Amino acid sequence: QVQLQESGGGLVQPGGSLRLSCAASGFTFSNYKMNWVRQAPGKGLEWVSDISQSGASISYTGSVKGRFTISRDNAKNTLYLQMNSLKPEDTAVYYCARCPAPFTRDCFDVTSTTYAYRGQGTQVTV
Amino acid sequence: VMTKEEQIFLLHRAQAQCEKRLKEGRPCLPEWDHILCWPLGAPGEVVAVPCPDYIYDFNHKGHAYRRCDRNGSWELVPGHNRTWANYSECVKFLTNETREREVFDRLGMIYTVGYSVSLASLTVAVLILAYFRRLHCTRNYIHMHLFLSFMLRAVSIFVKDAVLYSAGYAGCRVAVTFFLYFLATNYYWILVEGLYLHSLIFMAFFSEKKYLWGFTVFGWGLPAVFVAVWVSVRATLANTGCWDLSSGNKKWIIQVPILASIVLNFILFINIVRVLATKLRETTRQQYRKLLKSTLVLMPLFGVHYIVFMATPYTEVSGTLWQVQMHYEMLFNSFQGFFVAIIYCFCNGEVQAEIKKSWSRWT
Amino acid sequence: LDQLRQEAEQLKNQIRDARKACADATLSQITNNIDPVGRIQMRTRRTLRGHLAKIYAMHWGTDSRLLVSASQDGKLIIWDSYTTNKVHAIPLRSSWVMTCAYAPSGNYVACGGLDNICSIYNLKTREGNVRVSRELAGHTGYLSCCRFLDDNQIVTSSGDTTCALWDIETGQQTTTFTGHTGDVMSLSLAPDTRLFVSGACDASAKLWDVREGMCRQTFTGHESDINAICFFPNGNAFATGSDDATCRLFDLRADQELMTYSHDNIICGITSVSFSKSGRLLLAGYDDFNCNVWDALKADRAGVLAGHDNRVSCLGVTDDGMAVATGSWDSFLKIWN
Amino acid sequence: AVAEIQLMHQRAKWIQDARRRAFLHKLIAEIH
Amino acid sequence: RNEEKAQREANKKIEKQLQKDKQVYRATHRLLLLGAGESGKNTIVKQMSGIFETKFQVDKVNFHMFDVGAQRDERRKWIQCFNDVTAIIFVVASSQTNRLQAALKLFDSIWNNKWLRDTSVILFLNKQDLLAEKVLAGKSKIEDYFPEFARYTTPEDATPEPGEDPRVTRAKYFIRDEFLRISTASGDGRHYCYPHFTCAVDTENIRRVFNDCRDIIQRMHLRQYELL
Amino acid sequence: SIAQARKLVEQLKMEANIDRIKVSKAAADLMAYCEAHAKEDPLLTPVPASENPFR
Repeated sequence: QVQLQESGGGLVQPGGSLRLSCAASGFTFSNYKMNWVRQAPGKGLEWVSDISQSGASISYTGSVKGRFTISRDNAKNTLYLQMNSLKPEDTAVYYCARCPAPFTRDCFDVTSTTYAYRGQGTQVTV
Repeated sequence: VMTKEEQIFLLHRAQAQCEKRLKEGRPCLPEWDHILCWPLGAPGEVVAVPCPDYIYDFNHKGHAYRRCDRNGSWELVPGHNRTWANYSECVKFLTNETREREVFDRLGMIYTVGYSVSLASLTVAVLILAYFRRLHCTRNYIHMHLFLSFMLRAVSIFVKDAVLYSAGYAGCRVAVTFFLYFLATNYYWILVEGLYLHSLIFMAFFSEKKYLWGFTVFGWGLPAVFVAVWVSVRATLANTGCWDLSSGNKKWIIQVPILASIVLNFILFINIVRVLATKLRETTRQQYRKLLKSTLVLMPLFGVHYIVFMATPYTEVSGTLWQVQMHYEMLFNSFQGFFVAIIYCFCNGEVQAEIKKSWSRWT
Repeated sequence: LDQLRQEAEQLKNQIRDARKACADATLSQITNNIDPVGRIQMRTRRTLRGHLAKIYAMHWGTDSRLLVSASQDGKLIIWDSYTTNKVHAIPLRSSWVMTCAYAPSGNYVACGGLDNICSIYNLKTREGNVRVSRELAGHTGYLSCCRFLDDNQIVTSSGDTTCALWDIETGQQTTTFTGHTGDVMSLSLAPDTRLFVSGACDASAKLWDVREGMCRQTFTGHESDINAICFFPNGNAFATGSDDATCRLFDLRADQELMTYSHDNIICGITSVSFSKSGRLLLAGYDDFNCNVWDALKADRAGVLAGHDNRVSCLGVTDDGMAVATGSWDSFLKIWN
Repeated sequence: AVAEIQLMHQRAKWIQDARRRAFLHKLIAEIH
Repeated sequence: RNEEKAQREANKKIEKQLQKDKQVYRATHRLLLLGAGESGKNTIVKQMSGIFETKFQVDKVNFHMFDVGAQRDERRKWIQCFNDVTAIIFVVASSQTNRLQAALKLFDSIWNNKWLRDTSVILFLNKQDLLAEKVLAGKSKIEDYFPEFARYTTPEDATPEPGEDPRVTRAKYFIRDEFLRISTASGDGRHYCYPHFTCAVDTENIRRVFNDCRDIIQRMHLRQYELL
Repeated sequence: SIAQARKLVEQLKMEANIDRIKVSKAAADLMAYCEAHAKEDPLLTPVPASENPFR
């Protein structure tokens, strides 16, 4: 069963630092492009960042460019978001969202309301 | 052309005139020698007569010489009854001229090799196109018709060579007519390919039913139409010997519509390249390289090289312009079918994929 | 909600442990004694031409002679596969047909898709041509599959993550099956038509008992969206094809994956699966335009039904097992023997 | 002009001329 | 043989009907219409079931648009139905915390989808007037959703609209350059992107599609001739 | 969301309450079915063209 467990989120003072860790299980982590998305209070699921299968390709949403660094440890089957310079508007539930199909550059539907290959989310309050 | 048979008529006319003249210290009596009529010879002196005008090849400004004795009898060659003669002045324009025969043989050989290579490549190409049902498409249907037109042109030129250069009966005339008709079909199918691509581009969305049958008719029947018109006019006004020999402006009846195709095709060809650049402009040195490659692969289908020597009139064969024209054309036209087979069948990515998958499955 | 999440996690661990205890070995480790089938040199015997767009679906007849095929040009065409003759041609109100079914009695066909509507067309009309006999509306997601249980009772699966069992005469949903979180892409009726397995885009295949409408089991193990599902002919097992480029045979009575059919060079998603009549061969249509016949017991690829010019979108094995029919996005349905 | 049709009209306007000139050469050789 | 004769008669009638239908099918261009609800997609639908078919025509050319409503936002499956459409009209909701970035991700997914990799995408930046109103009032604050917009400059090839503020032109061409950054990256000429600047009530919306459709068709023909 | 979680928990409890047989029994049943029905499967073993309707 495809499971994505986020951890490490918690209360952080504004301008602080934090590290969200996504433990993946039930699938070959290396074959899948990975994403971080966030549900802000009262807003839809905004997409934060994505990283390719091998980690060679990385992209961020504008609001976190340079602030956050996404990374993936294929050996440990895990994903990381190192979060820095956190402003209060970063308070959200962070979901570690897997792309649906392996080996594919497209990453359809990770921001959908009830996407399946998405983690339970970890709260980050700033 | 003043043929030898007609010359024979002029020779007999001159002989009859000389005989009439004959019937009309001692001078030689006038005589006829199947070449010239000689007047009363001077006793013991050489008599010179200007070269005959009725001979098409003699230098009319020269003078042939005969020798008369003092007894009134023309000098005979020693050891023979042959009458002494000297026509070396009239033969100035004459020459064995083996170089012109060599040029016509070289042209024949080069376009024979080119058309044979084209025929082989196009047989392979058309077998590939017809065998694979994936390839069956209006583009490939017109390609198969074009390939068949090239086949017919090549094989009919071979038939013309065998029947005609190895006899003014219907066997020669039908071969010449087949040559002309199949050549016209090849030119008009080049034009039909140009028109079809121009319709796929400019005619924003294409109605296949209204044009595909129309294109096939334009590519096969119309070359039959004006070739039949030329045949009718030839049998009406000339109907002479092999129809190898041109009959004046009647030849245009086939030349004008074929050339009229090339112009139109050229008008299309650049008008398509102008589009290609535009497309490449809408998607640099790389874009110019791609445009150049597309133009290079597009010339053989459109027969652009024809426009190099369309406007040349029937020039004299002993000329540098005629020689370069014939060499260039007997090369490029003969290899045009081979180029089309290589580019649009052998180099076609769809056909390459078809061949690869078929070979893999067969193995 | 946190208490329910914790309880669900504990139940998931318990189910995983139960499955692990029941499975210390896979299918291959038990089937060492079965004879390998070797290379299946299956070949095309008929090619059904006439579809304009990508056949998205096809279904055989119970007579194993007539077959219905659905093209997304908006055509439901019945082919006499023996004589390649088209038996009926049915234009569709919605051109985007993603599924078609042929009634076991043969009197009716069904088709549906992005219109959400399961249109039941009658074949044996008194008028002499096929009319829109019934429309089953009520799905709010695209209709991905539909299968007749009989002339009056039909089970359908939709993109709304729900399946629906309809009484055709009244047009009302006899039963609603819910529990999938992803787009339900296909379903397969059991031979007794009492159970049916539906795979969704949540990488989980759920087995339902039709009479009461509860999800009996939720077999998991697939990594991505399940696009194809079919019962093993005994009805006590089924198979699924997924976008993870792996097919998986699941036992109904073992509640877990029985075997996985995959190869390293296969990095394309299975789009269609169907067992042979004996179940020894699992035919799976792949996106790489090829179909692979997997020896379902040794899990090795028994053969390749290459020949399709585009994505294989559908497969169907005749009820008598004589011939396979594979449709594809190339607009062509190849019959294989 | 059309290259192949001209080369045919020229190989024929010629072979004729060369054949009548061969006849003329025969006449000269027999007489002169 | 009598049954075979009757079957062949029915089959020939069906085949002639299908040949008749093929002429209509080829003459009509299926177009997908995609985008979020706030993108103004329904407004363009009005200007021109789980799918809303719209048959319209430009210069006697039939287009068959399919506005995909009443479908779940998980697009990854039914989107595959639209690989053979002439074009995907992707309407973006420029002016979800960051709706524009969601549109960019969706466009990227469409562009790099293995089935839509041969499907052209027309792109409509629908909210040009509202984007102008929000940028000039400072309410859009696109610069924080996109820090690179704090260094972006209006390109030399850009043609400002008559009376358009330079900030509006800079914003719209930044959006276009973001989408073209997505499209040109691994584009490979197999399919083409056609960004456009449009309003909700623009009557040009059909022509900008139709011309692009024509262009797409033309380019497809060239791809069939290996000219591109 | 509370109702959805409740339904998921109920479904998981129902799935946990089902009986499961040993997977070796599953393999035995499937191989028995295949060995019993192989001869009536022309797909695995092609019947002669007289029997095959696609001759």
